[PDB]
Amino acid sequence: VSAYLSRPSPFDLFIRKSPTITCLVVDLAPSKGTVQLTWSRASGKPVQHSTRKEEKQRNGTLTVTSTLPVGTRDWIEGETYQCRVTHPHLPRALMRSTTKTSGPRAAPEVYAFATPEWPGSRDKRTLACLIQNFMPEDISVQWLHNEVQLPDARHSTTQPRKTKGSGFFVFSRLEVTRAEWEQKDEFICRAVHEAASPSQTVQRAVSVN
Amino acid sequence: VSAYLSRPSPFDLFIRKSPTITCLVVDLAPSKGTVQLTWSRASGKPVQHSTRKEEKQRNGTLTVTSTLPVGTRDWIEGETYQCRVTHPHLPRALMRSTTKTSGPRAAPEVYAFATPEWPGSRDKRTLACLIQNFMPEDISVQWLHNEVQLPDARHSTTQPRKTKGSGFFVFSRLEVTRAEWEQKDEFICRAVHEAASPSQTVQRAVSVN
Ligand SMILES: *[C@@H]1O[C@H](CO)[C@@H](O[C@@H]2O[C@H](CO)[C@@H](O[C@@H]3O[C@H](CO[C@H]4O[C@H](CO)[C@@H](O)[C@H](O)[C@@H]4O)[C@@H](O)[C@H](O[C@H]4O[C@H](CO)[C@@H](O)[C@H](O)[C@@H]4O)[C@@H]3O)[C@H](O)[C@H]2NC(C)=O)[C@H](O)[C@H]1NC(C)=O
Ligand SMILES: *[C@@H]1O[C@H](CO)[C@@H](O[C@@H]2O[C@H](CO)[C@@H](O[C@@H]3O[C@H](CO[C@H]4O[C@H](CO)[C@@H](O)[C@H](O)[C@@H]4O)[C@@H](O)[C@H](O[C@H]4O[C@H](CO)[C@@H](O)[C@H](O)[C@@H]4O)[C@@H]3O)[C@H](O)[C@H]2NC(C)=O)[C@H](O)[C@H]1NC(C)=O
Repeated sequence: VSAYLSRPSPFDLFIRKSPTITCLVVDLAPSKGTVQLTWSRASGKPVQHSTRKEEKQRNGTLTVTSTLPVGTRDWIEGETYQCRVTHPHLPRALMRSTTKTSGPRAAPEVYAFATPEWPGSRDKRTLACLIQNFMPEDISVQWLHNEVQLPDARHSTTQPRKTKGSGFFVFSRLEVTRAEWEQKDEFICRAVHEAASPSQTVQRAVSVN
Repeated sequence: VSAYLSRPSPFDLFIRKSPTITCLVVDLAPSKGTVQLTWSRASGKPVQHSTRKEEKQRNGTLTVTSTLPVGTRDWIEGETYQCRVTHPHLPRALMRSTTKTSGPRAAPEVYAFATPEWPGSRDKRTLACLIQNFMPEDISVQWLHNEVQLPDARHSTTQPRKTKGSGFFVFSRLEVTRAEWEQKDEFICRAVHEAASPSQTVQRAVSVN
């Protein structure tokens, strides 16, 4: 029986200003009892109503995830949120807590690229974004075009991996069509990160030329 | 407990022409008694002598691995190798099999990029490589300078993800130093793939400039 507690996405925190936290509970061998997920703050202030979802998996195990809406100001000013997990036939109560980092920070470096022509695909182009040397690993990536954010499904971002020096890197990939760049030849890759200043974002544009 | 069985890397398979497979056994509860890893083929032909290895991790976990060398021709022609795992404290043994993935083939497209100078850090640059539109997902990636292969610890390659089409993509990152590019400002990103004509390889060169 595992219990994980994740922090809000930077996008939800700093752009949409509606953060949430998710308490994920994985139970290898469940008795199908009533696992209770109670939320609480360190200050004693009340918590908003949380969503809950249970799902049986193919490998014979139940996952319970509860998502708790959190206040923007509250998180940014350093509130500690706790997920208490309880089950009748379980030795003790698992307790996971989360809060905004007070350890080392580093803004990300962003670099945007556009692939050259490849024989037999002159209408297609792949744009790629390197984002590196940032910490913590919490980061959100968006692609913009005509000053407008494209749907998330359009692009693909890799999992945060450690760099050799310090911090993390991720790559983001976005396929684009001739129509797009001929309409306007400028695509922005934007990273959202708490260590970034002054507004928690760092973005870079690239063109197909 | 959980067991994993990998396939041979394209490099070992096609370039060194001495492929091996590994049966990894992760034991979260190190109990007394020797764990058994027995090898076999689907055809029922003799397997070569394998290598057993044991080591305890920092998180109180035991890691036992057995590596079996396999034949080049044998693997390509579609042999299935098999690893039967037997722990002292378990009734039914765990079995894992591996074999050459079979589907349509596609050659990889390689693209290689160099970052511009980031404020402050002038004595180093990051090189990026995008390798996309290939299948199956198996692919080796290596960096070279002066026709000399750099150590694997120097670069970092992401796990193969699905593209919007029908192929897979992978990124690879390598930090270089001022002493290296001033000696010879050219770096090769080389990918080894089954469908990579003409000699199982595709590469592309890049410069810091
Ligand atoms: C039967 O099958 C189910 C799934 O079908 C298995 O359930 C999975 O269990 C694993 C671990 O037991 C879960 O993995 C954990 O995910 C956490 C959340 O992060 C993931 O999800 C977010 C967003 O969804 C992604 O952004 C992120 O990249 C991850 O993919 C991680 O936090 C967990 O730990 C990892 O991160 C921490 C740092 O916080 C590290 O310290 C850890 O080392 C580790 O890297 C972990 O990865 C997984 O989510 C479960 N899947 C589902 C669908 O719920 C059962 O375990 C399996 N049963 C058996 C017996 O095998
Ligand atoms: C205590 O700490 C140890 C490490 O010190 C942890 O051991 C690791 O456990 C995880 C989970 O089993 C292992 O991760 C698995 O890796 C497999 C592939 O191995 C890669 O890395 C090795 C390098 O040793 C390479 O040789 C290999 O080629 C790979 O690059 C994956 O196959 C496993 O599953 C993943 O892939 C499959 C696809 O087939 C997916 O289905 C899965 O979803 C998943 O993505 C898995 O990721 C890891 O290998 C172990 N490390 C070591 C050093 O042995 C213990 O787990 C940890 N204890 C606890 C309780 O967490």
